[PDB]
Amino acid sequence: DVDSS
Amino acid sequence: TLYIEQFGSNMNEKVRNGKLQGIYGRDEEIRAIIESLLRYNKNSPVLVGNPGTGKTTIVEGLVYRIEKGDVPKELQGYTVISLNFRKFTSGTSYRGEFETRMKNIIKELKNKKNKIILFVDEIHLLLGAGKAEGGTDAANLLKPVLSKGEIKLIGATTIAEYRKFIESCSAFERRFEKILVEPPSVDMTVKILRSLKSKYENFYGINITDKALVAAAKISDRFIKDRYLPDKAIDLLNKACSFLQVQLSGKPRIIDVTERDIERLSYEISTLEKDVDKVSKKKYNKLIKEFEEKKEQLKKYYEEYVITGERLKRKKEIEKKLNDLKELTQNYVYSNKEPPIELQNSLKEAQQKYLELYKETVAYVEAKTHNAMNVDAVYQEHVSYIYLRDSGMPLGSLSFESSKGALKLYNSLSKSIIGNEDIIKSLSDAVVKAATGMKDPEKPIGTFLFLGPTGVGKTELAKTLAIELFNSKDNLIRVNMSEFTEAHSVSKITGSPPGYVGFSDSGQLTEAVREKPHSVVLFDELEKAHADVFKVLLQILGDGYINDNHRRNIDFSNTIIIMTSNLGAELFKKKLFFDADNSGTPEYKRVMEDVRLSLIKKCKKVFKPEFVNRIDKIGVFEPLNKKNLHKIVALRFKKLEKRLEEKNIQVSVSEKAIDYIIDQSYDPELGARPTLIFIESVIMTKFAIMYLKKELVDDMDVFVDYNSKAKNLVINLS
Amino acid sequence: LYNSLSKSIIGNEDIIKSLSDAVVKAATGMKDPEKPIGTFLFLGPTGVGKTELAKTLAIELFNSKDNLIRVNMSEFTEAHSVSKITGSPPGYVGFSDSGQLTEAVREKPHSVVLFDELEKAHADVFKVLLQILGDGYINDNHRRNIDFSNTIIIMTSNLGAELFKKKLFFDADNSGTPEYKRVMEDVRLSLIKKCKKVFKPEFVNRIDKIGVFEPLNKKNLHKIVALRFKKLEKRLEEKNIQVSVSEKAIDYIIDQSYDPELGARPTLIFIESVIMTKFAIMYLKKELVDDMDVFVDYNSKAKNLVINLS
Amino acid sequence: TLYIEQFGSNMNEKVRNGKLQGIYGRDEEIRAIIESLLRYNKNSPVLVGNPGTGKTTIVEGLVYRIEKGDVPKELQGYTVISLNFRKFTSGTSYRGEFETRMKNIIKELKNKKNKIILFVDEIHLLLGAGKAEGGTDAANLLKPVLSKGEIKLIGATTIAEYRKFIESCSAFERRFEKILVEPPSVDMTVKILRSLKSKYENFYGINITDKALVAAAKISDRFIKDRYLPDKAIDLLN
Ligand SMILES: Nc1ncnc2c1ncn2[C@@H]1O[C@H](COP(=O)(O)OP(=O)(O)OP(O)(O)=S)[C@@H](O)[C@H]1O
Ligand SMILES: Nc1ncnc2c1ncn2[C@@H]1O[C@H](COP(=O)(O)OP(=O)(O)OP(O)(O)=S)[C@@H](O)[C@H]1O
Ligand SMILES: Nc1ncnc2c1ncn2[C@@H]1O[C@H](COP(=O)(O)OP(=O)(O)OP(O)(O)=S)[C@@H](O)[C@H]1O
Ligand SMILES: Nc1ncnc2c1ncn2[C@@H]1O[C@H](COP(=O)(O)OP(=O)(O)OP(O)(O)=S)[C@@H](O)[C@H]1O
Repeated sequence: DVDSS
Repeated sequence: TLYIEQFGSNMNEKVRNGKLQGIYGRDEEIRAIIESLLRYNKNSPVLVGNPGTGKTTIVEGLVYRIEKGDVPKELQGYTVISLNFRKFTSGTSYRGEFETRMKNIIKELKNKKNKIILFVDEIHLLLGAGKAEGGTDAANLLKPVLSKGEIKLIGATTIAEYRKFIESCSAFERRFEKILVEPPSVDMTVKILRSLKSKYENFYGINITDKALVAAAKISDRFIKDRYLPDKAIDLLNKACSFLQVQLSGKPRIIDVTERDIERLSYEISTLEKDVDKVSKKKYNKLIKEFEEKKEQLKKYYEEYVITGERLKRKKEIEKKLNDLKELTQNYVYSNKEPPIELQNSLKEAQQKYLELYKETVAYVEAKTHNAMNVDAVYQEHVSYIYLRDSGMPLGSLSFESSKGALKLYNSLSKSIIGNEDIIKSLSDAVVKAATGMKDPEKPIGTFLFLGPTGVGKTELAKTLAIELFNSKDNLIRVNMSEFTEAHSVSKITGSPPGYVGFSDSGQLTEAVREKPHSVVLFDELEKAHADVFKVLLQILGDGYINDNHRRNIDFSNTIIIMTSNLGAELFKKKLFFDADNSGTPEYKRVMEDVRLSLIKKCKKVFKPEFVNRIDKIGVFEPLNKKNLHKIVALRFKKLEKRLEEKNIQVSVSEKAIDYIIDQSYDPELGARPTLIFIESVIMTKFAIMYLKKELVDDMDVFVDYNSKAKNLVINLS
Repeated sequence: LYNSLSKSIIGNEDIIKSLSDAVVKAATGMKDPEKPIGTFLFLGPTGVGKTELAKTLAIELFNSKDNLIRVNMSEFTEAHSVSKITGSPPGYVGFSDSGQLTEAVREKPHSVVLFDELEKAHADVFKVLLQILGDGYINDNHRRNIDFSNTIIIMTSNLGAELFKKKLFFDADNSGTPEYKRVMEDVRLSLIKKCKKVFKPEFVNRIDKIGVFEPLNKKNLHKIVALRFKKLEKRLEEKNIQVSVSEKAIDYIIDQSYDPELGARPTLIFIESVIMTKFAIMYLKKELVDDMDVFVDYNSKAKNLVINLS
Repeated sequence: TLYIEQFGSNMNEKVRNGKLQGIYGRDEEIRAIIESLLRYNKNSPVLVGNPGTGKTTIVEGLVYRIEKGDVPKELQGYTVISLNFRKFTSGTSYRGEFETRMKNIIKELKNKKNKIILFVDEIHLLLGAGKAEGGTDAANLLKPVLSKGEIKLIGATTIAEYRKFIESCSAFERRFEKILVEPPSVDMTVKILRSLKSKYENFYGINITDKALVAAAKISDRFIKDRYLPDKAIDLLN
């Protein structure tokens, strides 16, 4: 789960 | 005056001027020359011996006994001349000139009124001299007249020069008598160094403790094999006295290194700051913190230079006044009184004040190990410093911080190596034998055997050890023992015997040990190796004295011998060890010790029983539990940051995300490898494919965390 | 020599009675003119003192450890390792020196020649060895004659140790009676019959005395441990730390780590890995003055303790 | 003005000319030579080590410290001479010329009023020089002197040349002192390459990013095993 946060 | 006197040099005049004053007694060797000089027939001894054993010092000592009269009177009054070839061969230009040079030399030596006994430095050079196209050799001219007794001659050659050059012309041999110069037998060499102390104390001005004199003998002789004894034992004091002059006439070494480095790190601040702000921000901010803290270390360093400077002068003040008033006040002891009041008032403080200043130095030497500031005394730590430098231990590990890092080894090993704590104590204690100096000589330190199933980290203990004990990957002299399946591959160890290809190089394993005598030697898999290779190593475990193609002794002292080998793949039970290891029981303690006793019995069958007793500690590594493997995976992510320093991508992981990596690929039958295959072939791909497509900027931190709901890993990017 | 060797090693007095008697021929000069003084062939289990008989002869007959010529036979397992002894024949690399062994014997013509691990060699090195034991007449590369007269030749090999009648005489012989001693003659004869089949029976013709070492008894090994502590100050003489040990603590070292099959190398490691390491880690932290009187004593409470005095 | 300057090239004139300008010296290495250059007997260190690991760099770094003055006050003003084996073979016209050639060299070395110190490029050589049919072994001409401290001398060879030739004599070897040069342990080589930017920037007009420098080292480290390290990182940058 790629999350840019 | 005489015709030979301008050739070479007159050795007798230099004794009169004091250039060659004094020799230690080698009286059985010296009187053997005097008797050979008094013989009826030949009167030409040759000092055959090893190159370092002082063959010329016998003759340099023999001239001192002539002029001072310690000879029988039949040899009284002769003068001794050396003959260098720098002056001897200058007249060989014209065709009939060198024989006239030889003719007048014989005409003076045959004279009895001309009392000269001749000396040459190395006779094997003299054979090939004066060989013109119409002219004979200088040795062949001497052969009819050296048999005649009137020409007195003394010479010295080394053994390897005497067997190659004199023995090629056997007729030239019989004119000469051997007198064997012998190696000086270490317990006599201690008396040689004590004889030479006042000569060094005048040239160097530095006090030399007798602790260093024994350390200049036993450490020099027993630990280094070439350059026979007095060329070793005198050499370290020749370096000990030279080492302290630079720290006294100049600054001490620590201040000298730090002042050069801060000037260099300030130059690197000029390189990074002018560049554009980027990835180099992290290294620039690293170097600014390094620049200040090393500069603040100076402020306590100069304090130590002044305080030990005050300690040195205050000891030097009492050596000028009361030390001389103790000794010179020896006059009128007989009746004008030697022990009344005030004669002892100052003698009383000479034991109180001087020994207190002495103990402040000795406590400072053990604290600041090899680089004590403002110390006029040579110590064992100074002699070991020179030994450790020329033997080749790298400059920032384990000996320059003497007796301080050996305690911190077991704490440092655990981070690098979590599991299997019992074997690591034995690796720590073996270095404790090394760092203290207390060990068996001619026995290699720490001949460990590492048994176990695959992937429990048997070679890890060894890869991390060279990084830990030496801070250098190159000191891990790994040899692939799995290469030695053939019986005839034994010659890769010791090399090829003479008369075969590759004799000029030595053995491929042994040539590295001459380069690196302080090294942790590997043997990767003794499980898969032929039994004839075991015959050769058998030597290296009981003694350090394995021999080469040239039979040069090799120092496997100060060499930790780690031997990983398997002896498994059956016999380590599939259901009583692999699957049951998670449940922490004392039932471990009758199953691990049970299976170990068969493994030592297995070494009696596959290896030899001579390995069973010579190996110091047969460690058997436990198969990996969850709690240890939870931190072994955590290590990989610490190692993953090192692969990503060039790209500035820090990687971090939550402990729940570690557990899902464990639960998908936990096989104790392998252990620690399929977890890394699950890391490097699955998790590492999106560390990789998210860079090709632009999901990873070069400054992005990653925090892997298990969702524990949606069941898939999440990648936290900032 | 017979009293000096018994103080230095606690070995079989039978081998020493033969070894010291061969040396008597050297001083009298009545000996074999072209045969070496006292050829031997030592045998026994691993770990017992087959080499240190030949090592203390450098210490007693010559008082010089370098005068021993320790030829490590284990590097001669390849068949073409003959050329280290006699050297390379002319026309090849390494013809300048006479050889790795023969240059050493010419340098010191009075030496105890040591062949550790005679078994671990190819049969070709055995062929040259028949010349050395029968005559001095080995020849060099340049055909220089050598004299192995005035040189004791001592070879040791590990053969036996499976034939040597295992645990019956290892584990059960804790005391030497005539009842146990009758086994050793029956094993020694089978060792000689084993020596015929591997070591090419004509070797037995040259060898003057085939000694066989017995495995170490607890009363036998008790004296050896006392010798190690006398040698323990020899590495501490530069540090001046005297280390005396009471006899009951020596009994605790033996009873915890006695392995009669291994020749009590585990007793020696148990010294170096336990009581020496505690001497070593106590020197790191500041508990040891360079002058400390040290007296190891066992307090009979399942604990050894190290008594220290300044 | 020296006779030896005709045959050995003078290292000391290069630092005054600016042929070498600032050396990243190895601080614990260079001072061992200075401690060997003052000695009661030997006075002859040799830099045993590796083909690409900076042997000259230490002695070029030594002259940079002598000419400016960082050495102790005894060694100040000493002249260092790099010998040229192309100029030793110019003699030997028929016979005896090389002994005139040798004796004039050693006489200036005996004078302490002369500040001269030899630097042999490779003592791998000197064994074949001057050996004619009547030859008398140029290296063995040095043997009666080197035991005394009359000749200050520095050497620098590889380990393979040290084993194949220097140990063959076994009496020529004992006067020299092995000063083991070590490969510079990557973290220092980044500090090397950052000290080499200012010369490389001006010689090319090309800026070098510091991210390429750690990339120039780390690709050179593991990925090429032979040709020891300072040859690799300097060339792959260059
Ligand atoms: N008994 C001794 N007394 C004083 N100095 C000694 C003694 N033995 C050795 N030396 C010193 O150690 C060196 C021994 O010199 P030598 O072995 O004769 O070497 P050499 O003079 O070059 O002749 P070579 O090289 O052996 S052929 C000299 O520097 C001596 O000062
Ligand atoms: N105790 C441990 N500490 C740190 N890393 C470990 C440990 N055990 C295993 N590893 C890791 O798992 C791998 C172990 O490699 P090794 O097992 O030493 O190679 P190897 O020793 O030849 O394996 P075997 O047992 O001979 S098949 C490496 O990736 C290590 O980083
Ligand atoms: N009879 C004995 N007298 C004195 N010391 C002994 C005796 N037997 C064994 N030792 C000691 O135990 C060790 C014996 O070393 P050695 O066995 O001679 O070496 P080695 O002979 O090559 O061994 P093997 O049998 O060939 S594996 C040394 O530490 C000796 O001091
Ligand atoms: N620490 C350093 N400081 C400055 N320059 C260096 C350093 N290390 C290496 N170099 C450079 O890299 C080159 C390496 O030189 P060396 O390794 O000494 O080769 P060499 O001078 O030809 O002697 P050889 O071939 O190794 S016997 C030199 O020309 C230096 O300019």
